[PDB]
Amino acid sequence: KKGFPFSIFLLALLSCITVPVSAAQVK
Repeated sequence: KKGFPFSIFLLALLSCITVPVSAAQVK
């Protein structure tokens, strides 16, 4: 389908906000 590529920024942003989550579970 041809629309808007916004999910790429959501997934890219999700990868940035999911880096410190591992450190939150180990502490």
